[PDB]
Amino acid sequence: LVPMVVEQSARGERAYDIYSRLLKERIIFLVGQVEDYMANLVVAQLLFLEAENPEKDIHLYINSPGGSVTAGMSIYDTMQFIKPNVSTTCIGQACSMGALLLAGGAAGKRYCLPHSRMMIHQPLGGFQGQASDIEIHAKEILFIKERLNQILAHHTGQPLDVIARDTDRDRFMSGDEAVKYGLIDKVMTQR
Amino acid sequence: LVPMVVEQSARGERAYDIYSRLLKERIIFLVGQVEDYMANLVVAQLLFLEAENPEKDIHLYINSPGGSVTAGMSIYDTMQFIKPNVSTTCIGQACSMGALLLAGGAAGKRYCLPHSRMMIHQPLGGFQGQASDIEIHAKEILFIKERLNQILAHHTGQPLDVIARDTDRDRFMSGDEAVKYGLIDKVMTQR
Amino acid sequence: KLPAPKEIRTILDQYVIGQERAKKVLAVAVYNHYKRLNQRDKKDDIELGKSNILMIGPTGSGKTLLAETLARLLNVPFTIADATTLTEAGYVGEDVENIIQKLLQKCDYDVEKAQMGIVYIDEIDKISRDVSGEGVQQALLKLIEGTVASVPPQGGPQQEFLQVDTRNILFICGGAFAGLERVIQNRSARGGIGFNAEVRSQEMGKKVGEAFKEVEPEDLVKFGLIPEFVGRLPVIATLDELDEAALMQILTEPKNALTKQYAKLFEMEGVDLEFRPDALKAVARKALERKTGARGLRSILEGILLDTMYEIPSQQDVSKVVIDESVIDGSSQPLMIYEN
Amino acid sequence: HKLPAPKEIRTILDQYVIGQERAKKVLAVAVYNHYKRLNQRDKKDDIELGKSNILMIGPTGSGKTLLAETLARLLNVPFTIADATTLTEAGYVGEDVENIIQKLLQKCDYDVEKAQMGIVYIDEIDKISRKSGEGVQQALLKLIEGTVASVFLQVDTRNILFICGGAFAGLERVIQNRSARGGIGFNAEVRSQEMGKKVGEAFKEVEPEDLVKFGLIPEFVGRLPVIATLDELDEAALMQILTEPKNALTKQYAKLFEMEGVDLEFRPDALKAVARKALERKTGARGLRSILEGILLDTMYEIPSQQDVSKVVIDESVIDGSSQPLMIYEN
Ligand SMILES: Nc1ncnc2c1ncn2[C@@H]1O[C@H](COP(=O)(O)OP(=O)(O)OP(=O)(O)O)[C@@H](O)[C@H]1O
Ligand SMILES: Nc1ncnc2c1ncn2[C@@H]1O[C@H](COP(=O)(O)OP(=O)(O)O)[C@@H](O)[C@H]1O
Ligand SMILES: [Mg+2]
Ligand SMILES: [Mg+2]
Repeated sequence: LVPMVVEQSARGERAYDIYSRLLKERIIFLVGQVEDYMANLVVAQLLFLEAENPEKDIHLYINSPGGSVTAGMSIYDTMQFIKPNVSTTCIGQACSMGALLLAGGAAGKRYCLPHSRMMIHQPLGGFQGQASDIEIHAKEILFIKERLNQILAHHTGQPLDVIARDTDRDRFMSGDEAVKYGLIDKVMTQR
Repeated sequence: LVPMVVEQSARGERAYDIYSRLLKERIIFLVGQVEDYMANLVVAQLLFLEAENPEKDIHLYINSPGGSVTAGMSIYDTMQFIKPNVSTTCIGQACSMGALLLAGGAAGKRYCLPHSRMMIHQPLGGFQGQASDIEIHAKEILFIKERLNQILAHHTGQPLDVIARDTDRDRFMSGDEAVKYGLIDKVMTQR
Repeated sequence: KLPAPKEIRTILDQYVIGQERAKKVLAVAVYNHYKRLNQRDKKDDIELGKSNILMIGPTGSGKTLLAETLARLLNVPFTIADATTLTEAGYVGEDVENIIQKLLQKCDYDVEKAQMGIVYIDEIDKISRDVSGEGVQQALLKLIEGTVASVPPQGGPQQEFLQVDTRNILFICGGAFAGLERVIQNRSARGGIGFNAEVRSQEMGKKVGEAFKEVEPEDLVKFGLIPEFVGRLPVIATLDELDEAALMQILTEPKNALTKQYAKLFEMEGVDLEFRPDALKAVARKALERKTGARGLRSILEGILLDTMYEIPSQQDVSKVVIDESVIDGSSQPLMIYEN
Repeated sequence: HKLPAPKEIRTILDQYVIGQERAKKVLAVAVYNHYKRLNQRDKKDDIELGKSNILMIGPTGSGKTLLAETLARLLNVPFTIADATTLTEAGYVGEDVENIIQKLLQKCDYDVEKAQMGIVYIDEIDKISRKSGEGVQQALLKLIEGTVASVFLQVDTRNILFICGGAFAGLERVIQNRSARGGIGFNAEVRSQEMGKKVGEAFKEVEPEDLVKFGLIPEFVGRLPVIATLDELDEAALMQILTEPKNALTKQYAKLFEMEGVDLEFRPDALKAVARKALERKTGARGLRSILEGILLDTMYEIPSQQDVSKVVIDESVIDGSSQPLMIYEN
């Protein structure tokens, strides 16, 4: 069950859930598989925080094993479009979309806990139909694979030939390895 | 869970869900498969906002893989009937029915994010029965197909023959491609 | 002395532009009110009760102007006390007594003048529905119908307090009841939403054209006002919204028209102030969007005149300053005949 | 009455005040009209025009008094600067409201000729805000109406121009409420976290309504058809003011060192940094005093300790707070 929290503001006492209280501090949580419904909540949260303070930074915690590519793109495109710098902090796992959203944070604001694990693999897809339909969908999944590799290269600075080579198979990277790779900037250890 | 939000208005403080708070700004969200239950909410929301300010524009975000043709028609017919301009900003994906709503927005107010995929496909129908019923149910799915082609030609401006040719098979169009096609007016990247 | 209602109407019409409905109401209202103070003979006819008026109009409609202008026709003490300041006894805030106190300060502490005074309590709508609500209304109820004054002495014991009965004074009440249009819309054709609905024309100064014409006591009670309070005020005047057609007829027609006043100042230096028909209309539209109406004309005009009002004196031989529609907006500058 | 043209008024006043020329433009024509118009109305057609009272609203150390003084520096007619706190009930609890007219009797020289054109000015009118309080406002408003009242010497109250100016505390917050906020969208204009934080919300655009909301008597609030808007300060104007007065801060600093026989050498470069410190403390022109007073404390405790300290050179490092005064002590 979600616990309740009391802010105890000067005007008076208010009761907010644990998640809503943190949202007041420009914090957004990404938990579970990425899908259209949960992804829409993140988009709404990002826009709302923008209006409250378009200058203050935002912190997006990412703990997900991946999910829908389209849902993830709606978040990534929203993070870059808005004015505030959306920080990113890995809290243990990012398989396919978690690393794209972890590496799509403002420069100097991508963190990772000491024992977090980050992976990167090519987008998986499933479709059935006629040969003509298969050829059409095959080109679409090949186009997406290229656009995703371009995003990582831009934020990480590595050449596209290396990204494509590393995304052919599942590649696990620790906190220290990710810094050299360019996925993140700093590894938070202690306060 | 849906996080709560406080407006902190002069009259006082009220708690609004993340979706309700944006609704006050004349914003409606269309997520998931299109169906009678979800589509009816959009109808009520569009009509409700008309009374508050029949002059201020409305922003309808579309991220849906399609659904019921009848449910979608109630939304399109409602958007055109009301006086306010209904802007469209496609985030994520916009399949056959989703693309129709994206194209039904006011002129010059249709948008889409960079990594947005807009697909167009024929209407999907299924029916079982005697030959007489099949012949009767075949004219309806064929007549509906003509209405949807005319709608796209009207907003996009392309000739009807091109719409029928393109709708025969799945055609994925990016932001830039959709602008030339007339489906949208501008591709937004950064504020 | 007791001028015919028609004469009052014509005099008030000089400034007010299009308040005929309220004009007549306000005219007859005061006319009979002062006839009571006049008809003081002892013939079993002193029982006559006063009838207070309840002016309802959108902000800037002209409510205050009517009250102020009419005050001059009476040539007696008049005052305007806001309703927000007043709060029920037992908590910090202005006391109902204070209304009489300030009212008497204008009267010079003359009992005869006090009884023959008029009040214009504003923002009555604010006090609707434990504190600042029914409490204030309950206190005010007695005051408006009948009460003795307790105004402390000015300058200079506790017995020094003066008294006067609040049973003659006409307590007019003006208020911009926001939302009353929806209450009156519920009377007939309640539909706000839907295809076959009465959806509001717009969110500009067109909305309340004649929406208060059908105002009844029941709606005011539903609004929040106490039933007794609504009963106290039998007359309910109604004012228009002063839309663009009104604002065009108010910038030159009134005797105190801004154009006239501005022209007078310009005429001294020798510049013949001129305005274009479309130019004046342009200002009206700018004021409506700004939501400042009457009060926006002066400011808007000062932003279009002051600029050249600082130059014109230093310039000589100036004969005319043509104000074009373009000049009103931020595209052109006031055309001026630098030489003859 | 001096009564010059708006051009002359602004130009002659600019000589002593820098940065307040925007408001000047308005006030220039404003006072120009009042004197000319009233004095020689010649029974103008449909006379409606009321006394052209001008409001003055600016924060502390904005040069309200300076603009009031410069305005009264060349004005031959009296100005009778007065206060709003000093006023109390009419000789019941303390000072009476006739004291404003009493200050006029001193400046007018008991001359009715001067009294009628007396420019009654008040400062810090924002300290009588309703919450004595509202009573003083009403007793004050009575004279604003132009009601002839003796103090004893009969005084002409008609045609008295009011340029009263108060440092209203919490004025921007009230006009900030009137300002609308941005939306929450992908194609919407969020303009700022807050709206009255980039420009002075109060002194850019004001309407009588905003003043009534503040908690002032509506009659007095709608008694002045004209208004003004004072700009707190300017970065460029802060370097000029540093040495513009006859006894400017920097000048006085050097003069104080000169009493002992030391020269206060100062660098142009340092000046720029100094302006920023004042702009950050946001205490007005007077605020700058504290910055240098502290900075000089070390120099005010080093020059005395070491005798024969010919001069002292201040560099940008000293204002940064790292460098120590470069003592030029020699022979
Ligand atoms: N516009 C200005 N130009 C030059 N100096 C100024 C200006 N405004 C303030 N000052 C400086 O402020 C000092 C005097 O402050 P003063 O007592 O006039 O504050 P004030 O503006 O009257 O305060 P308030 O606005 O509350 O009345 C002088 O040393 C003067 O140099
Ligand atoms: N028809 C009109 N002619 C001239 N002035 C008007 C007119 N209507 C409104 N005003 C001006 O608008 C101001 C506001 O008063 P009013 O409209 O009565 O109510 P409120 O003060 O609540 O806006 C008045 O000072 C008046 O000068
Ligand atoms: Mg008014
Ligand atoms: Mg001073």
